Amino acid sequence: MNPIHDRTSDYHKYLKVKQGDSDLFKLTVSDKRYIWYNPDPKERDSYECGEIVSETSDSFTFKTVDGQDRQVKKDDANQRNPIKFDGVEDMSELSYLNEPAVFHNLRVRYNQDLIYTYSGLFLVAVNPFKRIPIYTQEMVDIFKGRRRNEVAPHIFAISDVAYRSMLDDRQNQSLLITGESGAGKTENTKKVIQYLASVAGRGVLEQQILQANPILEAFGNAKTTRNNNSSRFGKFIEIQFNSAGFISGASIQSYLLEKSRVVFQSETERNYHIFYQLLAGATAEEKKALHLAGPESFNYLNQSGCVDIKGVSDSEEFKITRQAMDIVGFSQEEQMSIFKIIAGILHLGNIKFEKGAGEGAVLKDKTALNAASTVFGVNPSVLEKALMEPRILAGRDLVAQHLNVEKSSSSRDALVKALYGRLFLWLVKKINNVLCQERKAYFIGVLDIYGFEIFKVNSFEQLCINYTNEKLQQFFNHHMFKLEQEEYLKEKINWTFIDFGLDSQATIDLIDGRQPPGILALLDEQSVFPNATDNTLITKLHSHFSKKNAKYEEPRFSKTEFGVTHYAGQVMYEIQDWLEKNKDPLQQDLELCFKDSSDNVVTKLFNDPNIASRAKKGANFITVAAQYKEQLASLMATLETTNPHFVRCIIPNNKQLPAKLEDKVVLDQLRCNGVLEGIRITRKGFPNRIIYADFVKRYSQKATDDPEQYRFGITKIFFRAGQLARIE
Ligand SMILES: Nc1ncnc2c1ncn2[C@@H]1O[C@H](COP(=O)(O)OP(=O)(O)O)[C@@H](O)[C@H]1O
Ligand code: ALF
Ligand SMILES: [Mg+2]
Repeated sequence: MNPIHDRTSDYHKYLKVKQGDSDLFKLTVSDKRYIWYNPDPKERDSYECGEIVSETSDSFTFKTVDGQDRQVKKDDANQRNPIKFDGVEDMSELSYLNEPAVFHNLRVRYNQDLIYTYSGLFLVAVNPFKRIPIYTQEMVDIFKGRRRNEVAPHIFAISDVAYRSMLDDRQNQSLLITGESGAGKTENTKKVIQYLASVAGRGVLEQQILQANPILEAFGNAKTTRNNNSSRFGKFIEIQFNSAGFISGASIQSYLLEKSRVVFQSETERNYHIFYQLLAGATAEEKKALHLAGPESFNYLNQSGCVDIKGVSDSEEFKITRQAMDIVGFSQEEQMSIFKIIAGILHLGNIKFEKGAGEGAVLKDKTALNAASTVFGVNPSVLEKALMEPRILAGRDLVAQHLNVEKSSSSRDALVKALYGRLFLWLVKKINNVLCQERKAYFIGVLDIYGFEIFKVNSFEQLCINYTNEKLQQFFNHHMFKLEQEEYLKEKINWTFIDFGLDSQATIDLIDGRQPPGILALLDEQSVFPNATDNTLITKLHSHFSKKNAKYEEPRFSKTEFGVTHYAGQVMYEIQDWLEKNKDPLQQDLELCFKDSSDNVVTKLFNDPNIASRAKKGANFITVAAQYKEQLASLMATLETTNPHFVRCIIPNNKQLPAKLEDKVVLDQLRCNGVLEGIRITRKGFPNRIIYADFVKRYSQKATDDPEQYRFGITKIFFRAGQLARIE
């Protein structure tokens, strides 16, 4: 029996709306009409259902939950849909498209663990915060080759539509998964990869593609206050296919990892998972060979007050990480080298600098220094000198500095952040060498960026993340509304322009603009000015934007913060350390020390120019900001060469709890994502069009010729959704 028609199947049980009863049938055939209204006009996102009891030519009168009757103009009313629509799979079918109506449909589905719903052309996914059995091999097989309208909403379905569009159109595709922090982007990405690896698979390669993930999550993910498994790097995964449509390989591009987390974490957060995995899961012999102990013994692990995550065993995860490294093909010596570096970082963090006779720092106890040097394979006298007495040029003269305690500690931190960041890039490079083995014919690119985030303290890391999220929202705006309406004009189909009111360009320009200069440009200029400080930097930003740019705020309550109004809301950024973060300095004497390491992995991190070298920009090294803007611009150029498919992940609440939809939290996301606007253009517009000549040869204007479902353009014929798909 076909699972899609069998009401006893797990497909029906977990992906279809449950059968209503006799009492529901009664309510469903009622002739009564209802409206969504706010009991408290100050709380615009809390709605109740009232019965419409009478009407005039221009008004409705309705009963409230408590009793009393209210009036409202017909043009301001948010009418409730007939309840036969509750649970509908595609919301472009609703008679009434308004905020509480769309939220209500998502709610009915979520209450019975139906997390996926279409909104016209894109998918909406609401995080369940629990396991639902809809990703087994048996589920994969059901979606295989099925068209969107033949099956229920699912991440698998949209993945298959991209795959078929790649085969039938011979063009590259992309799956763009949006969402604020913890919304479900990474979990959904994993399912897209799973599906494509199965439906287009032949083996070992497909397993290696899958086992790349645990390695990268171990080194690249950490507990933040918004997500227990937060991705602290962005990633674009290119799944590559041959001309026949079989998987031929994969390539991973990463985006700027949060190196600062290695040396500092806020209260309740954790460092990267890998540190806890090694300390919990190391063999008693490894622990002696690496001079390890428990987390509480290390400064880099004992400052947050949190060393574990509910429902996670770090010892079990370490076993998974190691099994992944084997399948991928990291040798046993390479693995030991990797953990020697992790262990050395921890030891470096334990070095305690103290004031000496004068202002220069000294090191009284050498225990931590010696254990680090042992595992890294470097000379401890050289390391010590490089940390506290690094040599620089003054003119052309060579002068030994003697750093104070604060500067010595900061330099040790820079070493640690460089070690960890370069290791991460090396891991990605090694994975890519294994997974990518053939020139591709086509690709489906899967984008999993770090999600929009706000904390008590927001720094340069959060500005880079949030800018990226704004750029991705504008790409949605561009393809859904802007490019769409421009086609209707060029083709004179008597289309009337609509302003959908979604435009992130002003904010994007405030951040990355070149003339006049934006925030990143002024940061770069200050970064190479020898007399610049964090105070001259914030003064410059206020001078250029305060009361001049509508997306900027100089706050009256602080002298070290500035505010940017993003699509997802206003964020206040603290300027402390931005110059040093943008320059990303590392004493050369530290690099010279580690170049002489006996370890074969440590030596590649400091001698491979693709990992250890930095591009020049005239007389200065390229800034972090300039490098990042360039990487992102290149991503966006690549996406513009694909046919994009969108998944909008929505977080239900801010507590990481299941079965708890919070009205204001969800509605804020639907508004700023442009979900309703996306539905309206899908209904009022003409998604399908093809040159008349190419239409006659497959399915000129006389030849080609229900009148409503098409319109004749200057060079193409335009169909609404419903017609062009239903004639082939
Ligand atoms: N479809 C899902 N099924 C089960 N758990 C999910 C699902 N999607 C999100 N998660 C839960 O939410 C958490 C955070 O989601 P994640 O995809 O890591 O966020 P981001 O959007 O920041 O990558 C996951 O670790 C998991 O606990
Ligand atoms: F925590 Al995320 F994208 F992994 F916001
Ligand atoms: Mg993630």
